Amino acid sequence: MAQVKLQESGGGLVQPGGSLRLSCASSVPIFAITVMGWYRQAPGKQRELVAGIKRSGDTNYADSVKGRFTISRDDAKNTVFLQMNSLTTEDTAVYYCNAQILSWMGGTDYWGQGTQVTVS
Amino acid sequence: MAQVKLQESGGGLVQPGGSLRLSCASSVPIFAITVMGWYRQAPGKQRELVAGIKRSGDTNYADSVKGRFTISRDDAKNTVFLQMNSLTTEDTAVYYCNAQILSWMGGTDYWGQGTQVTVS
Amino acid sequence: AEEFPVPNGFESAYREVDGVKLHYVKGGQGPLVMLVHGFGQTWYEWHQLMPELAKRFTVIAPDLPGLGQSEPPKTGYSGEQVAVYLHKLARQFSPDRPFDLVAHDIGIWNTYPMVVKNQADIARLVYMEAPIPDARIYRFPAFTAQGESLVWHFSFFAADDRLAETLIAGKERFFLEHFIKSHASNTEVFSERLLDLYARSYAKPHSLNASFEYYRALNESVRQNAELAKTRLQMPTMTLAGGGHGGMGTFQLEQMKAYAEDVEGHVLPGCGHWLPEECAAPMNRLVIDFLSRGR
Amino acid sequence: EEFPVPNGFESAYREVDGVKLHYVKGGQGPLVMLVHGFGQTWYEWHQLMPELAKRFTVIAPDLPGLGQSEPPKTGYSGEQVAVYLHKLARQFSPDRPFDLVAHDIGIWNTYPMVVKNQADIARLVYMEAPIPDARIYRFPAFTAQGESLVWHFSFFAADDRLAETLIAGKERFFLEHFIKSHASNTEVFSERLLDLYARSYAKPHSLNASFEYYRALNESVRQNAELAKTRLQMPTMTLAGGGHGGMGTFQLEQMKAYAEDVEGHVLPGCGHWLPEECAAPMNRLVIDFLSRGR
Repeated sequence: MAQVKLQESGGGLVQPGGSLRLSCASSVPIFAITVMGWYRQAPGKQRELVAGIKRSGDTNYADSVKGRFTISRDDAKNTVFLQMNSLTTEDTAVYYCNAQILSWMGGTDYWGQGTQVTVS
Repeated sequence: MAQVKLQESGGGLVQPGGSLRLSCASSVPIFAITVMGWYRQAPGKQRELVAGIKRSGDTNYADSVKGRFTISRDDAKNTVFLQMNSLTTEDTAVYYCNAQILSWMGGTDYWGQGTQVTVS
Repeated sequence: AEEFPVPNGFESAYREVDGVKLHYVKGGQGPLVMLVHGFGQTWYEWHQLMPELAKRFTVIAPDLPGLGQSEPPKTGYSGEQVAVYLHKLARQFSPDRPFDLVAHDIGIWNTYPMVVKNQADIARLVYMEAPIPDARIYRFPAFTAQGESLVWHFSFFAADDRLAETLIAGKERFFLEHFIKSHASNTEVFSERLLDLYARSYAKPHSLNASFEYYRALNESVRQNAELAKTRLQMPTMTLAGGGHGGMGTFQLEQMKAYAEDVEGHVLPGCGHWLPEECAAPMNRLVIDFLSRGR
Repeated sequence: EEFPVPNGFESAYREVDGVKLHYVKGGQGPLVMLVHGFGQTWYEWHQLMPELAKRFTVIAPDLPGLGQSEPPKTGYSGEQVAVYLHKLARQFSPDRPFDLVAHDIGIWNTYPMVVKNQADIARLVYMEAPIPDARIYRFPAFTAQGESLVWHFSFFAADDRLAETLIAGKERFFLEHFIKSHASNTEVFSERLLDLYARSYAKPHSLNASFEYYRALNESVRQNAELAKTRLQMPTMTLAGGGHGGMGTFQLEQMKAYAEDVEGHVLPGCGHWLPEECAAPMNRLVIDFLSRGR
C-alpha cells in the first residue's frame, strides 16, 4: 500500500499577469513528509523543480520563479500551498506535488498526478 | 599501486603446550592502518579471524583463543605481534596477516603471504 | 524510587541475573510476553500496549542492562552477551512454556541471539524499527538528498575516545529531543513531561555510556550474527516499520525475509521510528492481533 | 594574525561583492590560488607556498567565514562561494588564466568557478574530497571497521544548530578528534598546530560558517548537476591519501566523470590532511604538475 497519496488542485486557466494558489493534500500528516516539493512539466521542456519545503520550513525555489512563487506548509489544513504570482505563458505546464519520505536506507519519492495550469 | 605491503615473520613446528610469537610488519607506518589482524586457515576448513587490534588499541579475539593469544602493537617497529601461548593441535593452520585501511567510501583489505603453524 | 509511572495493575520489580540487577515491570495473567525497548527510551514506551496485552497475557517489560533502572552488564554489550541476561530473565518467569517476544530498535540487537539459539522457547516474534546487525548495516547512507541521515548516529555513538559522551554531557535533554524528533513523524506525542523523563533517565552517567556501548559492540554483534544466521528462524514472525519520516520503511521486512521462514510485514503510513508512541492505536492493534490469533 | 606568515609573504584583505576576504600572497609570475578545506585555513599551505613562489605568484585565501575572512552575504553553496573566489583571483590575474589547487571543501567552493570559467583556469589540482554530486549519498553511515569517515556530513548538516550546541565549549577537543581520526600521520599535529586551528574555528561565526558549508551541500548537488553538463577541459590532477582517513581511489574515479584530461595519485600511509601529513610527496607532485612544459 502506498505510504502517501497526493492530490493536487487549484490549477486551471489564467491570463498573463494573473495569479493562482496551488494546493497539495496528503493522505498522511504532512510532517511525516521530509521534503514536499512542486515540480512542473511543460510540452517541449524538461521536468523542472519549482519549489521545495522541508519540515523545518526552509524553502528553495527555482531561479525562474524566485519572487513570484511562494511555497508554504499549512499543518492544520494538512496542505502544502504554491502561490503563483505574475504568471506568464511560459509557466504553462502540469504542476506535480512531490513527497519525499526519508527512511533509514534512503528516501522514497511519491508523486501526485498533477494539476493543469494554462496561461493564455 | 599497493597502498600497503605486509611481511610476516614467525611460525613453525611446536609441541602441544608450547608457545610461538608471530610478527607482521607494515610498509607504511602502522598507524595508517585502521585494523591490523590475524586470520588462520587450516586445510579443508574456513578462514577465521583470530585477533584484531584497532588504532585506538582495542583488541578482539576469537573464542577458541581468548586467554591464550595476545595481539599487540609496536609503533616504533611498525609491527603487530601475535603471542600464541598454550597451543594445542587445534591451533594448526596457516596464519595470515591482515590490514584494513578505511577510506571515505569504505575499507580495503590487504593480506600477507601467510606462515604455517603446526602443533604436533 | 521510580523513573516512570507504573500502569495500574503492574509491578516494578528487580531480579539479579548473572550478577546483574535488572529492573522490570510485570503484570497480567496467562502465557508470557516480553517487551524489549530500544535506544533513548526504557520499558515505559510500552506503557500503552501493556494493559491491552495484560487482558490475555503475562507481560514483562525490562530495562536493558545499563539503561533505565537496570545495572550495566558485567559481560559486555554485544547482542549475544546481552541476550543471555534477557533470556534468563524471561525463562525465570516461563520456565515450562514458550514465550512471546516484542522488540524495538536495539531491543532487536539484544534479543536476536536468544531467539536463534533457543527457538523452542520463542512462540511468536515481533520485531520493529531497527536492522538486525549484519553486513547490510554497512550500506546505510551517511548523507541523503533530504539532508541529515537517520543513521549517522551509528558512527557518532561508536567513535573512540568517548566522543559522544564528551559532546553530549550537559546537553542530554537537548540531544535526545533532537534525536527523537528527527526520527519521528508525529512529534506531537512527545510532551515536555515525556521528553524530560527520558532525558533524565539516560543522562545518568552510566546510562549515557551504556547507550553508546551498545553501538561500540555493533561490529562484534555483526560477526556473531554472521555465524548464528546459518539457522533460519522458524516461529511465526511479524515485522513493523514506520512509513513516514524517520522509519525503517520497506527495509525491515526485506531484511527479515533472509532470517525468518514465516514472516509478515507492515509499514505504517505517517509513522516514524517511535511506533508505540507515534502510532499507538494501529501498532497496538497489529501486535495484539498477531499474538492472539489461534489462541 | 591567527597564523604565522612565511617570510616573503603578506597578509592582506580584499572586499568582493561586499565581503571582506583575507588571504596570504607572495612570489612573482603567473597566479596560483590555494584553497583550504574544513577545520583549517590558508596556513595548511604554508609549507607548499614558499616552494611555489619561486616560479609563481601564490595566493591562499581564507574561505568566507573561516580564518580571517568575513561570512558570505549570498550563501554557502558552491556557486555562491565560487563567485567570491573567482572575482578575487581575477583581481590579481585579470588578463592571464591561473592555476587552482583546492583541498576538501575548497573543491566544493571552486568547482562551479572552474566549470563556468575554464578559459580562466590553466591547470587544476583537487585533493581529498568529492565534488558535490549524487555520489556523496553513497558514503556509508557505518563500516566494517567501525565509525565511518563521513558521518560528519549529516552531523554538520543537522537542523537546529545541533553541531554548534554540542561542540560549544569543546572546540579543541572535537577538532583534535576530527583531525586525528581522519589522519594517518597524527604526529605532525602538534599541540601548537592544533591550538592554532582550534582557536581559529572556535570563533562563533567561524564555527557556524564551518557547518553552513555542509548545510548548503544538497543545494551544491543541485547546482552541480546542471553545471556538469559541460566537461572540464584543462589539465587536472587529483591527490588522495591511501592510508586511514583518505579518499582512496574514489577521488580519481569520480573526477574521470568530470575532466577529460586527469591524472590521479593515491599516497600510501597518508590520511586526509595531505599538505601536513605527507608534505614532501604532495609538494613534489604538485610542483611538478604545475611546472611541466613551462
